[PDB]
Amino acid sequence: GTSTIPGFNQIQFEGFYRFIDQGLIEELSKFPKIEDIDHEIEFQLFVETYQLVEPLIKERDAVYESLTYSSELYVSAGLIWKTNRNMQEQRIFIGNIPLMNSLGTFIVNGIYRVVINQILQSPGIYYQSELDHNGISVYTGTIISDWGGRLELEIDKKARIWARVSRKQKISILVLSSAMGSNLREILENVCYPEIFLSFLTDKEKKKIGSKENAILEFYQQFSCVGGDPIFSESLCKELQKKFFHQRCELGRIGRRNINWRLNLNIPQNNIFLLPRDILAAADHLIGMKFGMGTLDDMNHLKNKRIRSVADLLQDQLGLALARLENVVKGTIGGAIRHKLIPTPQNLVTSTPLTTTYESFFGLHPLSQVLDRTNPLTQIVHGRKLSYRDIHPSHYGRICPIDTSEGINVGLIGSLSIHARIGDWGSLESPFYELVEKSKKAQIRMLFLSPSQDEYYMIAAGNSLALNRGIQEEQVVPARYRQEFLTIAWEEVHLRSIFPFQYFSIGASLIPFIEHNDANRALMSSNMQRQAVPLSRSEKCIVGTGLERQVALDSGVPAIAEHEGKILYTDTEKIILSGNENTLSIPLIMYQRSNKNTCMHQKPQVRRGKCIKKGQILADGAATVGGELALGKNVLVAYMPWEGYNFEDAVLISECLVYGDIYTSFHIRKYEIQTHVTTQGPERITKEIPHLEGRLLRNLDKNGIVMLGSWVETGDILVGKLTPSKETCLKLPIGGRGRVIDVRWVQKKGGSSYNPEIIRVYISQKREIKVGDKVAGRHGNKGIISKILPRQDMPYLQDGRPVDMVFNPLGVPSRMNVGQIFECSLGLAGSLLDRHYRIAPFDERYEQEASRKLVFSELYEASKQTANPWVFEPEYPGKSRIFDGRTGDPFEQPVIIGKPYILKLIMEVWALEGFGVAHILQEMLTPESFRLLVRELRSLALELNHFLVSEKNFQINRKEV
Amino acid sequence: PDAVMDFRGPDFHEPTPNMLSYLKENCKVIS
Amino acid sequence: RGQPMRDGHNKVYKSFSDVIEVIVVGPS
Amino acid sequence: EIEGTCITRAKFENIPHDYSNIVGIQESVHEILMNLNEIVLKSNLYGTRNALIC
Amino acid sequence: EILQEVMQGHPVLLNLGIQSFQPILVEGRTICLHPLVMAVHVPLSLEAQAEARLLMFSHMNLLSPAIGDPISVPTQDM
Amino acid sequence: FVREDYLVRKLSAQELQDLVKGERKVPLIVDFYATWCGPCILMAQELEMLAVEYESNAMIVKVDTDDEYEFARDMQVRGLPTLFFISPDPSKDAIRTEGLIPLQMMRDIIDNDM
Repeated sequence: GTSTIPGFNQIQFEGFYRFIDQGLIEELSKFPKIEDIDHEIEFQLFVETYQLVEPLIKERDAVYESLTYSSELYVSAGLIWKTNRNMQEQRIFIGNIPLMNSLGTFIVNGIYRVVINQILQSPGIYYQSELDHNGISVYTGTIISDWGGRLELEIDKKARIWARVSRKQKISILVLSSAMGSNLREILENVCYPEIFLSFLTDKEKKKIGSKENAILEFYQQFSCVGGDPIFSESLCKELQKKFFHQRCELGRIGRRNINWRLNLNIPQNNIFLLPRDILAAADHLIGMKFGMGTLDDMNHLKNKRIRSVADLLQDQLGLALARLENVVKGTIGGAIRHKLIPTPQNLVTSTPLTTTYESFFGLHPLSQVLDRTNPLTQIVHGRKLSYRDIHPSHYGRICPIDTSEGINVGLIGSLSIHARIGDWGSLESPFYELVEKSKKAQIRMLFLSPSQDEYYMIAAGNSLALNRGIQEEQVVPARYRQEFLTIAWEEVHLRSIFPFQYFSIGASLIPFIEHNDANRALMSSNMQRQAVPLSRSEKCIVGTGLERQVALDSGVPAIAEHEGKILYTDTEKIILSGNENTLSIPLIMYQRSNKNTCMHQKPQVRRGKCIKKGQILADGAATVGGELALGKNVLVAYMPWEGYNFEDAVLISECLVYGDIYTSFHIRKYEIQTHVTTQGPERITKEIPHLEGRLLRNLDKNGIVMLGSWVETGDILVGKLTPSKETCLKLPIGGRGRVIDVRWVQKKGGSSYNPEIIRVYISQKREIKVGDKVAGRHGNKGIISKILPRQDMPYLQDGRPVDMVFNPLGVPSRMNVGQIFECSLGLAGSLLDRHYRIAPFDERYEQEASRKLVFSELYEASKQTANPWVFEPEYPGKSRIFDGRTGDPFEQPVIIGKPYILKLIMEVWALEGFGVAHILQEMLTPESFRLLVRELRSLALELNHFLVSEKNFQINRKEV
Repeated sequence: PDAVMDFRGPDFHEPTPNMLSYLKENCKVIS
Repeated sequence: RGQPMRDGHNKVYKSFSDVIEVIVVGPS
Repeated sequence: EIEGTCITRAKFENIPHDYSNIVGIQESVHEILMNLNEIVLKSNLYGTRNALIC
Repeated sequence: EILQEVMQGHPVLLNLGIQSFQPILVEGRTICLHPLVMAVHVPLSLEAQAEARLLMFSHMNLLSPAIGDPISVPTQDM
Repeated sequence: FVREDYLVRKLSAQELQDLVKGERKVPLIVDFYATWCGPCILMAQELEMLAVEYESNAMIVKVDTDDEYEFARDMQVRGLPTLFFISPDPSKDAIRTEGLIPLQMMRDIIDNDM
């Protein structure tokens, strides 16, 4: 990450390595030794001989059989029976630990899962000051533990300091301090304001403070709010310690560091627990804070936050799982003792505490998410998400300012920047280039800065292409310093931001000419690129940013050589590579369904006799050409209104996109069924289904499952099933026509007399582009196809070629996304010149109007080289007169034409009352709504009777409600 | 337009090892 | 009353008081 | 308004579906159909004709 | 053929967020709306059909109730 | 378990001494480079590909001029990048090339002159 863009999955990869390399020991060493009531039998774990066994199955097997890709944790355990003094040691099998793929994904019950990163408040001390109802400043200081425990302090109106443990519980400072062993004498001496502390000492409080034991009882009375006088006992402290001090006063290493630096204390970094002086120091600054000495904390600063990655969560689950196993053995140890049997260390340990703790974490934890496999981009960006609304200056280079969610979570789910990295205290770090003085070695000038260090460096993003009669060091550039912007000389600059993609996420970094787009359209563009369907034929963009190749490499979608050598054999199914007397066979994915019913398919990118290095590409996956992400197509486009068929975001297209198969995609839908044992018997699969026409059963085989390669339609039975008999067959739903490409059938090998039978049918649909489909560029220009015209009806160019799509030009000025205009012109030049362009964003740093110069010069070269003068018109560059296909007359004004990259994507009652349509409203409401209301009111001993009084004879009728 | 990206070029990070083979190589998983 | 009754899965019981309280353009 | 002539369908002998593979052919069944689709023919007459690859 | 017959003269409600239109059968799979405008309701009773045709149609509601301004003024490309 | 990412070995002058004095059967190709020289980045990728092509039929090594400056000068290195093609036949004289030569030109020297 110092001189290249890091691997996009690096954060997941390092985190899992830390969990295996160090995380296991920290939790396996917290497992208590288990001793019985009589202390006769003692069980212990020899942690130094812990082992991990490679999975017996392969990753593709764990998906085919819906199993879990996992490793076996083995430890040696000793069991001493003092009745016989025999120490028996065996290799105990604690359970399974799910393993992570190189792409940062887990396979749990066959489902690809990704653990996303959480951002949380870091432990430490934070000095706030909130205004009361009268506008009087009140200063508050809160201590946060490693568990999130909050020990709040405050200054009240009478200056009495209270330890607010909850909204209703208040504890005086002196009582809490004395319960921890601090006598009244030292507290006064070591605080800057002893006269303040003595001023609140009531006579009743002094007698209790005088002894440590009585202060503990006083603290318990206030903390528990229980009427009465408790009696000191060892059990009371144990209950008090877990409820309060185990949850709230265990700072940890990060909290101790933050407590020390914030409060200016020289306390060793090894002390992870709260000290009486730390509480006392918080009291001192709180007073000095009220009187103008210092600054208040900013809770939204990233230096006050910390990131919890897959290492933190997987280590918590192991710690939670080891607490269960201890009580599992405690229950089993008592049972063996009650039966006077010698228990084998094995029978004392069952695997479920470790296996079921992880299946339940992956299935239920909100940070464990099913991997989005719509396209290669969705796979790579899912693992870089950050879950918690405003942009903060500390975010720059760490959290993308654009990529956020749309709706109600906006600003609470963000993305990590491309060059970001997680540091040694859960902090996000970003790399900057250091400008060092003359006399220093300075081997590597690229350094990673945490958010705390960022404020105190002068960071410039300008360049040094400016000279006057003076000297270069005196030229001024915009820089960031202390969370603001200045203009300083170059000689005062400490650091330079030099990486082109430093400040943005992956999605924003795929938008060419992004600096010409309003920042709101760049957010909508990131979302649309995540909805792009892989096409049956793939094609590289003419114009890109250059990040497309990195996405292809990190997604895992292509096949990359794990070994150097030469290619000997390629076909549709495999590629054989041999190097250094070692031959490897690499299978190729074919027509495999993804999470969102998209089609994955690999095609070889190498031939026989071609030499390969390790890490080079072998095959192209879906939406990938030549090692580049390829989410769309380059098509001929004109920007003009066309008879209202492109009104607003509507898009008019040519029939050639349909019969050319330009935007045709494959969609594989999986239909499933299971057998269950009802009270009347087991469900059966058979072709012989009574009372059904033979036409529907024509696709079934002898066992009652649809044949391979059949052409099924809506209503056609896929699996014949009988429920003891009533028909419960797997019928194809509406809109599911297609071809059966794979049938799967297996019985789950369980311990019961009946093993459930599971059938899966995979049906492939080839979907061409249609009216109602949605398309989009990369600049937040999204459209819906409203009309498909024959090619002779389309507007056509001065070379006679009709255009493929017609976009509304009125969509650009309102949306302020000028970048699509640059891209379309440059795309046309590239196609005529047989060129592709990969342009890093913010090219204006070189010179004014850099994009205009690049686009116009390339347009002119395309016009000159191909003798196509309409391509570059000196009178109006980028635009040309085009012709109406219906009439042959030219359109009056010149029109921008180009070849952009286009992707294909995956009160009412009041209004009726305002119209006075009483009978329509009655129909749309219909009574069961009111009859059910009466019964619910009856449950509360209320009766609601509806009476009609006749206007004729005044007789009252009780309606039947 | 028909270029094949060379993933061992100077602008690319070092090849990502297989996670299992990496764990076995560093002697944290036993066959 | 204060802290409401909760079940074993840390869920507060609901009483009766809680119970009662695509388009395409056509220009022609 | 100008007419042309080309292959309208293909029948395979021992193929389950058009997305399978054949032992001995580098290309897949689906790739064969695309190669058949790009074959340019000429004829002045109308009617469904049949041709053969053996 | 029957569907075309019974649809004629039978308005439907589309949800000025909710209005009444006379439906016509179109080719394709999408609902087609005129440029100056998903739940579809079919009035059943003759009382409801009268209200839809005579009160909720898009030509007796040309003025907005707020100040009396026209509702369907041409915009954008028009 | 994990294949190494780089085939070309970096040798000291002393190590290269024993390799040339000792008995050799395959052609020996020696690359002089420096990490600060821009063209050496391009040459490093060509020699890695040449190592894959010639698995055991050639031996490709490299020497850093920052570490073995005196040795490079005595070998008549006039600049970078410089390649030496040393035959297994002790009577034949070595071939010194200068500049970013094409991969095919390296193959012709190895096949026809080594």
